[PDB]
Amino acid sequence: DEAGITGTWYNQLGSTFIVTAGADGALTGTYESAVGNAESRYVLTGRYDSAPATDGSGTALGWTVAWKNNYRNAHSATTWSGQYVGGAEARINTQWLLTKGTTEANAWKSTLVGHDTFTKVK
Amino acid sequence: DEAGITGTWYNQLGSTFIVTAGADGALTGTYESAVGNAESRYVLTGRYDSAPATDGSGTALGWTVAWKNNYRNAHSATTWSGQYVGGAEARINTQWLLTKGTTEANAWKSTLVGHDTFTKVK
Amino acid sequence: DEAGITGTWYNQLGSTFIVTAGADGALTGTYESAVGNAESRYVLTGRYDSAPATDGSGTALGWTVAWKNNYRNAHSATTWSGQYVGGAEARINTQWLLTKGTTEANAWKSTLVGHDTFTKVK
Amino acid sequence: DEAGITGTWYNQLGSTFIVTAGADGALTGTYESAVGNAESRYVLTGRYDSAPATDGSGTALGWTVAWKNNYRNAHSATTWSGQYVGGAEARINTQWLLTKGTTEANAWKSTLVGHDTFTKVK
Repeated sequence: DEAGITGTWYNQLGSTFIVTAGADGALTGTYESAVGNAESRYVLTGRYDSAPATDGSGTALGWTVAWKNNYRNAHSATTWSGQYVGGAEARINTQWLLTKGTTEANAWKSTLVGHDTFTKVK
Repeated sequence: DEAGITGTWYNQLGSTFIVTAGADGALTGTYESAVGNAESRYVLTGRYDSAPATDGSGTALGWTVAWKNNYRNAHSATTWSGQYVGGAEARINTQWLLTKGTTEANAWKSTLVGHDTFTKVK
Repeated sequence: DEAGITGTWYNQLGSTFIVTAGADGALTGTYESAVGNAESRYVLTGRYDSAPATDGSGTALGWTVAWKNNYRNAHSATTWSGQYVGGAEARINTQWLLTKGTTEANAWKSTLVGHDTFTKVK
Repeated sequence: DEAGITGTWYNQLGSTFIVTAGADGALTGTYESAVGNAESRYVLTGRYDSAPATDGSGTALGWTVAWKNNYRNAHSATTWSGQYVGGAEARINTQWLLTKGTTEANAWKSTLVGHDTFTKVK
């Protein structure tokens, strides 16, 4: 699904996920969040299953953004874990974990959890 | 925390996380899981906050492993999201999401969640 | 939101959530899952914020089902954590954790995570 | 495990979980959090598997606290999902989801995720 995954994707929040899937299982690109302490593009890297099952199952993948770029630093990182589902209306369905750097006293509230669905349109 | 993070880490399960932190915020290395449908090393990539807060807060980071290598393919990917906490007994405290490729009918049970703590010894 | 929450709700999977919100913050009712190792209704109990903010924010709530009834026992429990959002198309948006009873060796894979959205129609 | 679960438990944060397990699978009691926007005791309710497997597996359970009592209202609810593990050093190992009531604009950051381990001492 190298060609299926490679390109520009948009989630329900209007964030933009620009990704290249490599033959070797690599994901590289940029992420622009429509929400939160973020502006412009941030580097992302990740991995995907480059030899998925042929039984109609989705293709497992994940990637990370650390929320530091030349404009801002939100001292946090989000990882999206999900699967790519091919077809006429292709989707990447994910769950994510956003961890902020905290003191030990505040570590219990370090991590947000959510879910993003990415499509090729929007 | 380039030097602080770079090296070999072990979690509570006895898994081995070998990572290089780049000056640019990159994480690269390999992961060997002591449990599950895995053998030998798997490629990982991720990101960390290369300019963390100086108020005693941890350093946010995350990384991904897709569970395909030359030995096995478990048609799944795990993302760890966490923070590095420096000091005499340095730790990387994480939460993770493991997504398996599934049919649409089974998508509701696609994702496991857990928590791993990594230390420099063990 | 006692009256707002009380009633029959359906999620994206076609599961049926029948709930009574008490004046005291209690949730009681039954859950019928359209998927998984389940049949018929299971007891649920939970809590909601009975004096929510008046700034347009949702109403926080949660509930638990242990997957044992007179028909089956799936040796597991799901907790839904979310908020009720009132209005013409009322919704309860949730994230959930499903823990299975496991041996210590398998504890790392004990917990599934997902997200369900409940509406008054469907 | 009615007798095994019933009693007073403490987590790693120093929070106090006082619970009665009913013959029917009910959990009732109070929770006092050592951290966050909380003081004194809050009502909890939940469910557990009252007929667990006899193969050495843990006992699945979950419970909810809405963070409103006579002292404070943090417009949020936490659900703990986990398993009870009996023996000389009994434990309840959990993962939790804390949802705050939010506006629709802030719904993406409504939910914290964490993990608490409860023991009979501490």
